Amino acid sequence: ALPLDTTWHRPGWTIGELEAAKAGRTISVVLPALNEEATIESVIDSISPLVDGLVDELIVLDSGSTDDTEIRAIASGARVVSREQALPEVPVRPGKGEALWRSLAATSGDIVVFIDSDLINPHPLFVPWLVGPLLTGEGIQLVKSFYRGGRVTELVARPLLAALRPELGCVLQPLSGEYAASRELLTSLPFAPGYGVEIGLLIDTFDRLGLDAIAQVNLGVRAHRNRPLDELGAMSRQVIATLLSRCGIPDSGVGLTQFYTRHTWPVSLVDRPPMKVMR
Amino acid sequence: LPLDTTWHRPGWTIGELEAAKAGRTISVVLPALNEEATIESVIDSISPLVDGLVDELIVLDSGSTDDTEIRAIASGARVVSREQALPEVPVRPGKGEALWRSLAATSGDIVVFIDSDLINPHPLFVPWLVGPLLTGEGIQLVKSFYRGGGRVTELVARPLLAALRPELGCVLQPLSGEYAASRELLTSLPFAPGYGVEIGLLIDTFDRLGLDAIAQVNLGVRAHRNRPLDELGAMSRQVIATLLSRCGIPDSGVGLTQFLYTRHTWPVSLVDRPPMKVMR
Repeated sequence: ALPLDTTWHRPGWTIGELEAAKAGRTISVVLPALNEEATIESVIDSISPLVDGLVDELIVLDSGSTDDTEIRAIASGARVVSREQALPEVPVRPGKGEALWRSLAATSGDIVVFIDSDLINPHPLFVPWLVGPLLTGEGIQLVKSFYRGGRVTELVARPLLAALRPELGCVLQPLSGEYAASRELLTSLPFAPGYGVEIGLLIDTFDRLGLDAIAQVNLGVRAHRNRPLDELGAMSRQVIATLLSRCGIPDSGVGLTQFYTRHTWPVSLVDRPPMKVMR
Repeated sequence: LPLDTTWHRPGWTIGELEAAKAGRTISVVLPALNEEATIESVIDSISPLVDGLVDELIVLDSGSTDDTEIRAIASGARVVSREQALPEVPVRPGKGEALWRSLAATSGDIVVFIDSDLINPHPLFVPWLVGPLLTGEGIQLVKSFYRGGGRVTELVARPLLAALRPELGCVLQPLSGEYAASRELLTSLPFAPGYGVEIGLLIDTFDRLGLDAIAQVNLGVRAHRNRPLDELGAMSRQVIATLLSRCGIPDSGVGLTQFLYTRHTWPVSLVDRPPMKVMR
């Protein structure tokens, strides 16, 4: 009923069937983490039984955590890669997008899966449900997830998409941190800084390959640490900055100011280049 | 701040303000669509100013189907429907439409707008707003700020303004439903449809008169009917549409679609009403 390949109910494929359809292709799973000690262990544990089987590689991309994120991740048997270790030749910039970009240099899988580490009790079939359309179907190179309340999603991302890219209006969770894509697509696209990375990869994939290369899959219900409104303001600002860039609209580059005292949050207009150029 | 900003409770008294009017009249307009639960409290906070500082107080009924009108009448307020405000012109849906038509239903040199979904508003709202207009000079538009917490404001309006109109970054509540302005300014500006009217009047006033003509005043704390996220999504879409329009950016005109799992599409409008002057 939608111009977008959409799996509404729990996918039929089994872990056995999916591993067969791989056909020589490898699968890397990346968990981006910045101070996520309370939830990181549950996330890793839900994925690690797939290692050496369906999943060939599982790493945690530590974005400079100061809490017990690393030591707990190690204690769960996961390989922990810092931003520095992922790409030592290049100095580190702040932001989520930076970590996700660098993670491409720390993995070698033909298919890369991204899962947020702030998930509260994630289902162990998340990764299989994501690589589904990539392994079975053809033409698909990007699989987004949807669930369930996403204030930035429902008030900023989706209304802005409706205004400037109405073709992507059928995407339920454009800012979803849970998605999978081929290395071919990811290393060919630029990576938006900060929280712009999700909405940036979506629009850029659409512009390059059209809706036919994009699929979305239901993962049920999601629970995560709900953030204070001020953090969401900065997050929203970066989403707007990235989205405007992809639509040929000049952004002021001026960070969002909040007041009763004044503080200004950083915003970045600088994308990282496609990972291919770092060959 | 480069914007005339009153941070603490204004010093003026009802007596002083009423004096500084100098022949000028003041109209207060309450736009209302199904607000029976809160309309009475709002009117009551203003009605003691009637025949004094406030010369005119009307409720602009935007087609309410509940007991909004009868409760408003029982509170001594004049109730004007969209049809009655301007009978020559057929009625369009939306808040902006009502606010536009209200200019034809009032005769004050200064027009004050107050949302009727306020939960127990302070009775000094109207005096605190007409302050900079009556005493100071150069000011023709006074916005309010206060204290959820303005989810559409903090996630959509203010970040979008920072991106496309950073000069207006000093406005704390650009989507504030509580503001006052001169009839000259209001009748000279176009009116954005739906919930776009607030952000539209701000940017249009800025473009025409600059920051010097705009002031903002602290009103303390505000409480109003908290709406479901789906309504705010549609609200955000209209705010975006209006804001993009004022920045020379083509809007798709496609309404926001939501999947709650069935599909429903909310209306969006790119059609402004012309300045009220053209209806002279």
